[PDB]
Amino acid sequence: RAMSVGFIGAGQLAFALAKGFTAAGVLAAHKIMASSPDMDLATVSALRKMGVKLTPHNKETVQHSDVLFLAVKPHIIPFILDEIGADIEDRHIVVSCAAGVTISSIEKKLSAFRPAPRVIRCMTNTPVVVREGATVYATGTHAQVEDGRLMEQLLSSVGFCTEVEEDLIDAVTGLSGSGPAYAFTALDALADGGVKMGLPRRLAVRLGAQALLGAAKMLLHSEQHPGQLKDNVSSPGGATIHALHVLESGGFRSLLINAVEASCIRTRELQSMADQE
Repeated sequence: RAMSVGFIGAGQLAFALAKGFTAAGVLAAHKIMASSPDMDLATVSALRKMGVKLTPHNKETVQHSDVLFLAVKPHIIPFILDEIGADIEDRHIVVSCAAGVTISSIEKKLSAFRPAPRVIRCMTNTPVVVREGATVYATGTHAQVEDGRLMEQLLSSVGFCTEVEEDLIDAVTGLSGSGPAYAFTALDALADGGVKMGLPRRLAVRLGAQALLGAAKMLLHSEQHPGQLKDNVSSPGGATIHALHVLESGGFRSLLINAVEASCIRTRELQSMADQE
């Protein structure tokens, strides 16, 4: 409650969480801080207005914060854990969200400054900026169960949360992590196809969006199975099952798996590459 946070990063993710948290009525813009190594107008400059504390020094951060956020590239994360390992008290917990980067790697390199540091691996997506991001996390080794509670609660604030054994997190990042982007492609497309029927741009876009939205909810608030709800929507006649056929005839399902697999697989590499070199 007397808690105040910081992101040593910025960029999207930061602004994502930053924004969702503010709007969540949880923290308070000013009671927050992130470091601008350089300054990316969009992000950085955005925040400026939002009401968040920005410091070039991702060290002033470290202090200002009771809960720390690592929102940096997966290869940059090493060069920081050894720039602040020292400046790391025991009052705060570290939530690293860098893709694929392992607790261990963090811990075991960052502990070279503290007997038992407290860290959690996190996996989230941009839609957090509202309240529908999909978040996952795994508890470190030096992590008490009052930290996995603040985490689990701090995030449900902006979406959906759950504990997951770190290993699953590479897959997860494929689905929920990138998914927001599979979606945006989906729609931009639909909008076009919408428009390629008469519908105007603004219009097609929003209905295509609403179309999706709707589907989600139905699937979440029930089991049903995506399969069966599909059945509930296609009258033996056509118009829908017909659109399906085409999708089904261009490997639509397929090209989504390959996107998950690929997303996943890239994350595997990126980390199992930062392990040696």
